[PDB]
Amino acid sequence: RKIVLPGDLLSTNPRAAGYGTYVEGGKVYAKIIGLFDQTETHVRVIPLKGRYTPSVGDVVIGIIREVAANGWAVDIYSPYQAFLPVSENPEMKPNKKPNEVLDIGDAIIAKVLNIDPKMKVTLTMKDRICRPIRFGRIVAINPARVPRVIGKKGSMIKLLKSELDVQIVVGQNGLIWVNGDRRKVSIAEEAIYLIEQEAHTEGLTDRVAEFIKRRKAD
Amino acid sequence: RKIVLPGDLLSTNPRAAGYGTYVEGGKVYAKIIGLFDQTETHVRVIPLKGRYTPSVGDVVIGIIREVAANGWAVDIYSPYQAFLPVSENPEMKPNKKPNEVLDIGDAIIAKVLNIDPKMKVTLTMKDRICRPIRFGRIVAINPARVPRVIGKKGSMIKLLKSELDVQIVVGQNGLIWVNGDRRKVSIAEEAIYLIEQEAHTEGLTDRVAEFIKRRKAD
Amino acid sequence: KLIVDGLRLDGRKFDELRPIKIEASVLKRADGSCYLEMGKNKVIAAVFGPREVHPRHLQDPSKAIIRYRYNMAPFSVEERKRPGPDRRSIEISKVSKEAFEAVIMKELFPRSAIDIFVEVLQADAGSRTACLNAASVALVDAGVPMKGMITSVAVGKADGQLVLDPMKEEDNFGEADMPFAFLIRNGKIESIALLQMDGRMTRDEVKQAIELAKKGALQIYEMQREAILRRYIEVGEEMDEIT
Amino acid sequence: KPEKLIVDGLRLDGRKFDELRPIKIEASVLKRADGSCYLEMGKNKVIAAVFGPREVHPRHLQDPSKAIIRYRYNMAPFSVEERKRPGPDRRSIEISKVSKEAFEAVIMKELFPRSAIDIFVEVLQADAGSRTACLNAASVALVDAGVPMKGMITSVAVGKADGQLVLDPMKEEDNFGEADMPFAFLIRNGKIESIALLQMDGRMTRDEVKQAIELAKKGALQIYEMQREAILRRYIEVGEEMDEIT
Amino acid sequence: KLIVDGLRLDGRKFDELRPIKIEASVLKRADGSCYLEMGKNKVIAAVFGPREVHPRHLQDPSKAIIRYRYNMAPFSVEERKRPGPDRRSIEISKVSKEAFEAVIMKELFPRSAIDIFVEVLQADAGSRTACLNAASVALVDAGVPMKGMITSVAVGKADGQLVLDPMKEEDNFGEADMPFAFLIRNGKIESIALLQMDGRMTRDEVKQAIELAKKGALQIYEMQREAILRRYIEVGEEMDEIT
Amino acid sequence: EDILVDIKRDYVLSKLRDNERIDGRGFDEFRKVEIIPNVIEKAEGSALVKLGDTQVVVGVKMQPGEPYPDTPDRGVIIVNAELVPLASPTFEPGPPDENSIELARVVDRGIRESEAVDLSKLVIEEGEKVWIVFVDIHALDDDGNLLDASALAAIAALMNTKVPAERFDLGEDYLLPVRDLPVSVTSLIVGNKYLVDPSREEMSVGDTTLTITTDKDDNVVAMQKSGGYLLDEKLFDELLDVSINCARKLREKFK
Amino acid sequence: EDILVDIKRDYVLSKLRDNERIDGRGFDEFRKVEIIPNVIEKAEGSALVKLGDTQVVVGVKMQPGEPYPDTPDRGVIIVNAELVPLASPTFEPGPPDENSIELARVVDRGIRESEAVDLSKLVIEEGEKVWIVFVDIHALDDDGNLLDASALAAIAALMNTKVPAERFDLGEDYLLPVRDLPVSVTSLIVGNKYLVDPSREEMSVGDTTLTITTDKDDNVVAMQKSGGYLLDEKLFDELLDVSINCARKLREKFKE
Amino acid sequence: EDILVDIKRDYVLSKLRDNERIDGRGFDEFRKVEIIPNVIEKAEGSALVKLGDTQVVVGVKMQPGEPYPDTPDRGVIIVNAELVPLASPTFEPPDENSIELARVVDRGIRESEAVDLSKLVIEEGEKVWIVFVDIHALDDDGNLLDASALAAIAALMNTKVPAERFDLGEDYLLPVRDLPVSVTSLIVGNKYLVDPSREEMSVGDTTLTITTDKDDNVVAMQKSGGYLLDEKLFDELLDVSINCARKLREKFK
Repeated sequence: RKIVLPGDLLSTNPRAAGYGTYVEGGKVYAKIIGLFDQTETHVRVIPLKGRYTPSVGDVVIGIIREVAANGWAVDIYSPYQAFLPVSENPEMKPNKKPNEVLDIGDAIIAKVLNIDPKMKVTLTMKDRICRPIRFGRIVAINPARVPRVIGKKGSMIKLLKSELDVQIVVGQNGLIWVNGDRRKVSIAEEAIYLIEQEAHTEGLTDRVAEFIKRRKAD
Repeated sequence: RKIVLPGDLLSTNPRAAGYGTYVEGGKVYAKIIGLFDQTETHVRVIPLKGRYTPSVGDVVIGIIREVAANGWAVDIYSPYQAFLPVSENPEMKPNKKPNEVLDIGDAIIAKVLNIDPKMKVTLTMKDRICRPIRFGRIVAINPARVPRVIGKKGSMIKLLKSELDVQIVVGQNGLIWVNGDRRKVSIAEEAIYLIEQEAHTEGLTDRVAEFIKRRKAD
Repeated sequence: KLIVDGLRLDGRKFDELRPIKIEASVLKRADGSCYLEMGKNKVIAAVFGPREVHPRHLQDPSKAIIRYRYNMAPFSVEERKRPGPDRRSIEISKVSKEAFEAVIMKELFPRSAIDIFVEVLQADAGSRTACLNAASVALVDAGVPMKGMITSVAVGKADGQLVLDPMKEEDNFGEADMPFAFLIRNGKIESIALLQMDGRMTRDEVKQAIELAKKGALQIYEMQREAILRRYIEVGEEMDEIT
Repeated sequence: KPEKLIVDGLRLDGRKFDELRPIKIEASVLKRADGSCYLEMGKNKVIAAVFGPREVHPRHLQDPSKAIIRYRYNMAPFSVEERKRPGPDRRSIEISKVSKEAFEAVIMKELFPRSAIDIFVEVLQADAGSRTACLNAASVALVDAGVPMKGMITSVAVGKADGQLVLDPMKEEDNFGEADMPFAFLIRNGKIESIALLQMDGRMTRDEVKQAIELAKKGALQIYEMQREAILRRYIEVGEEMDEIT
Repeated sequence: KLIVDGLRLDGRKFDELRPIKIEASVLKRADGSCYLEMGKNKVIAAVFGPREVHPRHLQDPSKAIIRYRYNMAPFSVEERKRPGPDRRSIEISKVSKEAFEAVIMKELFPRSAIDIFVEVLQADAGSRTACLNAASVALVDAGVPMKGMITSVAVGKADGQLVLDPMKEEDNFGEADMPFAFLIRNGKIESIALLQMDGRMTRDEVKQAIELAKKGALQIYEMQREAILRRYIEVGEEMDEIT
Repeated sequence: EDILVDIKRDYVLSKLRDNERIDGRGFDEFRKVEIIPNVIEKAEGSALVKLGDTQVVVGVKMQPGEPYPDTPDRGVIIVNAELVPLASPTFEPGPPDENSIELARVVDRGIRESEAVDLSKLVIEEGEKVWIVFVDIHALDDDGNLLDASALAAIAALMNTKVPAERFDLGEDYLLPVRDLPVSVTSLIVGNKYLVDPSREEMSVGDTTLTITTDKDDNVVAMQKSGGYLLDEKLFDELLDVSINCARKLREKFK
Repeated sequence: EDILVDIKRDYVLSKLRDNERIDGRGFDEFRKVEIIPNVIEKAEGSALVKLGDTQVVVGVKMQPGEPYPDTPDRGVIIVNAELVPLASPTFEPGPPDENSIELARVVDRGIRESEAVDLSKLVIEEGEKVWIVFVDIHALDDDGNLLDASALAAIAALMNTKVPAERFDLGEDYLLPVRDLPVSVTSLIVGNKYLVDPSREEMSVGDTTLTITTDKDDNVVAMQKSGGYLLDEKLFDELLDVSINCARKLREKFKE
Repeated sequence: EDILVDIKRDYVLSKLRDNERIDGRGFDEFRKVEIIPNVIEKAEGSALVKLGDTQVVVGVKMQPGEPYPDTPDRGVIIVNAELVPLASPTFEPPDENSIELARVVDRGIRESEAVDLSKLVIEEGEKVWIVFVDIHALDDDGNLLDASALAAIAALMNTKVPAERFDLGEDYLLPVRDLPVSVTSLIVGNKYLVDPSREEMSVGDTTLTITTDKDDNVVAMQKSGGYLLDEKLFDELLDVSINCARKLREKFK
């Protein structure tokens, strides 16, 4: 699968155009560096770098920035602002005041519900994986490095979830949540940071297992 | 009772640390200049200087600064901000709006209901003494000078109230409300200010008597 | 005499660029970066992707604002320069800022800012031009949406003959200096993003200059591609494997 | 220009190696400030003012979890032999920075969120150590202003003249010595608790540095009783008034 | 000698103004404007009606704030002037601004700002005075509410004798210069809005100076009325026809 | 932020689609020009120019001074501009902005690159004294295209400058010898269309322009593209010639 | 203290209605004045003056320099003020305000227009070296009327200045030749009433003042109206005389 | 970023508690150092220094000029820094920090007398050599101070006096007699982290710098940040610092 650069003519039919591309004069062009992704239904460009641009359905871990009676302003770690409406947090029973369920500084994992034209992002917690982070730990790594900690078919997180018997929810924005035996949760942190700095991803899956190995020793 | 300075050792038992002190290394030290009061419940330091720092139960005189539905924002003249909710103003009725009860400029007399972790002070007017001021006059003295104006065991304001047949309410923040017959209020006013500037206070109460007379005669 | 027997001082032909070297992703704390050498020019560009513009009054509600800063190190000139902007620095920053405003897809980031910092460590003729080429690579390197790439070079005029990428002696004694910047899409010159000119030229020499310029721009364009791809072959493969 | 700064065991101004210069301290001298102090240290004449926790206004510098501390050292144009152009200079800004940090380590800013404590110190007449003198003054003003502090801050410098370490150096020892090292400690119940300020310029050995600290610690305690006396003396009356009322 | 044979250098008597020419409304993009010539002074005033003050912290919640700026073009003096404000421009701006603060009903426009700009294209003695008279007309032309008109003129003291509207020679070699500005309603001096004095005067000379100044002010006042009325005949008629 | 811009912007774009300018003039026609020299008697040189309802004054001041350490054989010309807040409600009161600085640089490039003033002819002492020419541009009314109005005004002011020799006891006064006549033509570029000599209202569309400066023999001597937009090479080819033709017509007013 | 000013502003106004002043002084009497020379030994001249509870320090420094190409037969006097944050919470900790500039200028006009220093006696070398006198004002406590307090400190400091000739090898040190005593009298104007030497609390009514400076022979050498208000010509006529008188009593203090 | 630095901050603190650094370094070891001279041919002297991923370039420009009235027999050395916004989005387009960074560098060079200024005189009270040392941050990943100090002395050592250019004779090396080296440590409680990284710094800007000369004498010291320094810790870090400087001093042989 070939690499393309902004300005590169990708396709001749604009109705197939998706992420990372743009249309002008009946032609489709790439607007970001990345892998060319063309199928029968679409023509896209898979990103390699940049900051987190959210898309409908993404799981994300956020920090409540501001409180309101209609909801909360949540920080996604992206140039796009987000807000969780009171109507979308099932843990808040009517009689409760918004500042009794979630307050400034608290952590939560939600889902990208909707992205309006003005670029606002509406968050929701009405889902299985979603939940308030009352306990555990948070890890933050570059978003462009997220697909690497998850790996091919989830092979990386699996190694981590399994080999350390810890709970892990990787947010697309680069914020990750880990829970379990404190001794084991720390090893997870260490390994995720190594994976993030890793300059050469040759047999990274194997080196990580060898790290969690020696690391479990002490 | 001697004067202690910040950093002075007051007690070895930290279960006794009271107002104006702090615990470090399992010991109690004074943090402000003041009178060391030794009792058998606390090891406090009565302050002698500084800006006003409210405490639950204080009767303070504030001024309306901002208007809203949830309540009123009031300046009590201190580094701590204060708010008067609608839920705590007896005169408040569901009929008319809050705007028609108190405007961005009125003077009230209230009690400090609660001061939370963020140093946000919550006021209340649901008290026998509380009432919106719309009569008399307001005098303002330095808060560190209010214990002199009240005098020993209330000695002082009792002397003022009686010899001048005047109504007086000393706020802790330093704002005092005086009411009565124009001419008598003016003399009480004058006396309070002169009491605030007094250089030597040994025999101040009798001296204020000869003043209440000389001004009541001539 | 600048031109002697079809040759310029440095020794090259009228239609030849000076030696160029380009390197992407060289700074760790920047969202995007590029080191670039264009003759005796040594420049380094960094970019800090769509971020929160804190001085709230300069916050656009419908698109991102673009800030570009051109700056010379006090040691990049023959004679030590006092640090700080000058009227020249401010004008270069402005025209460069506009070159990317025309190419960046600012509508994608309301209330945010994209700051572009460019420093010339050692100067010679065309640093302005060296810097634009480095900024373009740095912007791609940070992953900010653009309509295409921006390539820049200048045309001069010595002994009455148009020359590509003029050197110092040529800019100091020639009859004209004309820096250009083009938007390039899929190996073709689309339109111009920057055009400035000081000198004395005929209507006919200006058109020729655009042609000479376009020829040099495409050459630099292939070096920009090679620099980027070279630097990205590995992550591309990794992503391809994972995805 | 000077030869032999330490002649016959004595310095040019006549004192021994371990003695401070004459000192005068006055608390509560300004009316408009929340706290203030007048302090003389040698030819030094400095004045400190403190503006109690006040509401910081440009809400972009306002910290939401604690008070921010501001300190500004400034020399009056007439404080030095040659008239000094009014305005901050690189060294003024640095002294102000190092001094601010010195108090951030002692003031309990956690008690005044969104507020600011401004400390302004002006040197009306300069001599060596004007920077140490200001801190000593600043400490008293803060106390006098009622701001909560872990303890008191006392400062003094140690110089090195003709191989000899000297307390509170004078202009000559500073302008022709081999080292100048200003210190500042947090003192509690008459005990040097820890270091708050430390800077050195010159040439010293690992062994001389350690000797400077002990030299500095002795002078510091001396200056610390002068700070107490100045304070107590000033407050004896009001203290008694409060004990009679309270 | 300054005053020889009862007459002054420029040839006028002690109680006479220099030539004056006023033109109301001369700027198209201003809210109000005025071109004023007083002696060798060529100054122009522009006012920008109650607008929103933007650096939000300067915004006064119960009334309009007034901002005045006196400025001299670098080519208005004998020796080219380095552009920008100096200490006396700052004081002239402050004092002039206080004069209008006492006449404009700024209480009608809370949170708003009324900006008055005055530029001296050619400077002579009394420019301070010329600008005030110009600004006063621009304020009326801008349609902002006022208690009345403000008129200004200065009184110098040459050879121990008081003179109205001193010229440069009298300012540079006299014994005193005293600028005034009064509020004038129905052709009557109501009170003083600006007062400043430099020199050496006797308690009686001061008292007479006020008298001399009031005389010149009414004269300048009628010129201010002529200028404005002349200019408004047309729109006035237009409006009288519609209404 | 907005006042009447979008409404006026929508209107200007609306009529553009019909290939008309709101004032009805052609895409290659300037507004009426008035050049009035000698207006600031206290200046060595001076001129006021009216380009439509747009107005600007330029003052030329001269005083001997020392030359730069690289051109002792050359006099000095310093051009600066003040887009005073009195010219328009948008002009901020303070130091020069990016716009003030850029308008001055262009005015400065056409005079210098066309060598309208022989700087070698302004030396008094090889490496000690030479004449210093200050060209100060002062905006009075901004109704569009202050740049061109300034360029015309600047050169008109130089052409009427009188060297103050006698004032410095350096000889007898004389006219600044001007050998060329730079003129600049600024156009607003809206898409694939251009508008010569844009107005304040037309500018509501955006600050996207192209300025070309010519000398008396019709040679290009200075060019400057401004604003964040893309310039079609074919529009440039057309505007270049149109610009050279417009500069030629304007150069006639100086007769 | 948005209203805290209004609280005492009301008191001041309250008693103004009854035609009395807050601390009991008369509408034409200054608070107790105190002048103290030689407080900054390192300076060539200085003086500290306490006016009521207000305090100011002025220091004078001299050094030879080049004269103004226009006045090669005279010395140079420069006046500057630093209304430093030290004096009050309203004093912004930055460069010269619009108020420091005006204060220094008034003080400068009084000294310059009354010819208090014989500048012609400070020439060292016609057109080359001349003495340059720096007068720097420094507020310490702002309790109202820093201006008058400053004017007094300024001459008091000049009267204690010693030309430092020895230091610059130009001979023996000597008294700076002072030949007059400028004195300023500031009054707070409220409606048709004036308060001479207003205090910080009285200033609460507004910043509407009038300043008059006189010389030793009682002539007016400088006047400044400040604040945005209209001045009644009558009040001004009465005030003019009251100020000249007050100025004379203060000038007495200079006979030591 | 408040939390993002808080997240990492908590990570660093969390590991400090267990007595370990996040990159496995010992509490007294510097990251890898690379010193490359002559990177700016147009300068009289220059040096690029890499301390881990931290990068800095120092340029030395020399030219004749008039000396300080109080010292007509000594050349002049002026040090300045540009902690430009590249490689640290916290830098804004001089900081209160650039000043202190340049100041510390300056002090080391001046106190150790690394440059015999007396030998740069050209004419007693007129012409003297002015040496401009300009620091330029390229990539900030912690401790730009120590990296800048290494780059500064290195550039001076590669400095070549441009005598010919100014017709004052043959060119020659700048006289350098000493080797200032500073060592900065992060201080958290009663623990110290020598040569802190951008991440470790997230804990707070509370440091302590010490500079020594070739003979191991202390020539400058600078305590920074709002914290309290324990005397025992200071007495231990004193020796630790002098030892680290000595090892780094070996990279110059």
